[PDB]
Amino acid sequence: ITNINCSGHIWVEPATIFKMGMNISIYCQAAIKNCQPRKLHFYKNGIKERFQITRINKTTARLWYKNFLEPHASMYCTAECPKHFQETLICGKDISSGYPPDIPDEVTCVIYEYSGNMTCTWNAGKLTYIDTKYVVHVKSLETEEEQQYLTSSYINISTDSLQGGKKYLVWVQAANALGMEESKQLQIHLDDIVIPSAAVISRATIIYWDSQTTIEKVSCEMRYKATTNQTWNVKEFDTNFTYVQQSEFYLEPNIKYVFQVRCQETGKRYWQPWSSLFFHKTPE
Amino acid sequence: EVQLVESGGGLVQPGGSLRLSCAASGFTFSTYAMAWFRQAPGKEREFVAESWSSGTTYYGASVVGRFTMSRDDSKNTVYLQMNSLRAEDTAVYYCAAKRPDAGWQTYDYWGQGTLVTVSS
Ligand SMILES: *[C@@H]1O[C@H](CO[C@@H]2O[C@@H](C)[C@@H](O)[C@@H](O)[C@@H]2O)[C@@H](O[C@@H]2O[C@H](CO)[C@@H](O)[C@H](O)[C@H]2NC(C)=O)[C@H](O)[C@H]1NC(C)=O
Ligand SMILES: *[C@@H]1O[C@H](CO)[C@@H](O[C@@H]2O[C@H](CO)[C@@H](O)[C@H](O)[C@H]2NC(C)=O)[C@H](O)[C@H]1NC(C)=O
Ligand SMILES: *[C@@H]1O[C@H](CO)[C@@H](O)[C@H](O)[C@H]1NC(C)=O
Ligand SMILES: *[C@@H]1O[C@H](CO)[C@@H](O)[C@H](O)[C@H]1NC(C)=O
Repeated sequence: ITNINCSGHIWVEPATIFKMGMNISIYCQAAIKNCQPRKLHFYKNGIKERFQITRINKTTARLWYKNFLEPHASMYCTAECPKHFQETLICGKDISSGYPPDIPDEVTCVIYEYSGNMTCTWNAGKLTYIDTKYVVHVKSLETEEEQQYLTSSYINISTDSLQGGKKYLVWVQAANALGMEESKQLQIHLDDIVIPSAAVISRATIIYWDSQTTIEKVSCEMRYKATTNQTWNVKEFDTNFTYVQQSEFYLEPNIKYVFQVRCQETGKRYWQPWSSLFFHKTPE
Repeated sequence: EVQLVESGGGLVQPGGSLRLSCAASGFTFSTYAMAWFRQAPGKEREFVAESWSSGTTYYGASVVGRFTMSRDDSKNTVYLQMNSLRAEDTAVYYCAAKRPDAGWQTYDYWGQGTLVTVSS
């Protein structure tokens, strides 16, 4: 921000940051040496406001907005000083509008194989528009050491900081200028939240796919489907990535198909995201 | 890139006049606010004028009445007519472009500046 010496000042009620849809009052007070202003004007990003403006003091004026819904607006007020045909800038002010944070829910922490990271994400919820922060707390059920991590999206906690036992508590706190919520605590066991290394499809009746996982017990799911059909066909596996995983599929001739696969540590809670779409137009 | 290049700087007498130019390019001119600033030796950068496509134009208290800003959106240029020049106006004059959704006092672009000396 470049500094502009103001010949006055501006102030907003309820405040410069307010809930969307609130009625707001903007006040502007002239303080210009040798100048009892004839009039005072308000501009929103250079557009003159011509209504709901009220002369109060001989020096103060008020602009009033109803159900103010814009997330951002820069405001300028100027004075018509006598002895001049031009307007002296009094001051400007930035106002902004949003909502207070919803309670973060759907908190989930997982560890992708070979990452060294625990990835905690959550549903922040309703868009807040304004600047909100997130503090992820981590508590060891063994030692009760608490760590806090600041983020504006999600968080990767390095596994080297999770060596105080395996049972942990994680909650996510959200805060902006309009409110501050906190999530229900999630208890995790580091061994229960692991997702096997990604699985990938490579070559197209026979489909070649493989993963670098080293998890002892891995279960998988491959689903196929004619591009134009809408019901998936899931073929459940219990695979073993010793050698490459090839999967044979019957299918009609000159038709285009789609395949995806996903795997998990047999029995664990989470899976991994489905693969990207592997297309295949077979011959006639 | 974008570019703001000023012109019209030079020497002038106390009481004289002159006019600065500023050619603008790269960004959408109509939607940006254009501003003149100045910076005397040692003294700090100060506001002198600003003008919008809508026509809204306001001035710093120090130069209102004596100075007059205008802008040709076709020619993508702003001007600053400086009259009744006093020695106080001896300073380098800067052209500035302000984006609307930015702050009310954050200018993303600045010209190199033209020096204006008011002798005596
Ligand atoms: C925004 O204000 C309106 C009306 O405000 C009135 O006029 C202003 C200039 C100021 O003097 C206020 O004190 C006045 O109240 C509100 O309209 C009312 O809405 C309520 C419920 O929302 C309803 O019961 C009333 O009948 C409405 N009429 C009046 C005259 O109050 C409006 O609600 C306000 N909006 C918000 C989001 O607070
Ligand atoms: C593990 O997590 C860390 C932290 O999230 C990742 O390192 C960050 O990587 C980004 C680039 O995506 C950088 O901008 C950050 O500065 C890095 N932070 C730190 C602290 O190094 C890292 O990539 C992750 N490792 C994985 C997933 O293997
Ligand atoms: C009106 O003038 C007085 C005198 O300085 C000032 O204190 C006050 O803030 C002004 N306006 C309001 C709404 O109080
Ligand atoms: C967190 O880790 C994931 C994979 O575990 C990685 O893709 C992502 O970039 C990381 N997050 C960051 C760097 O913010």
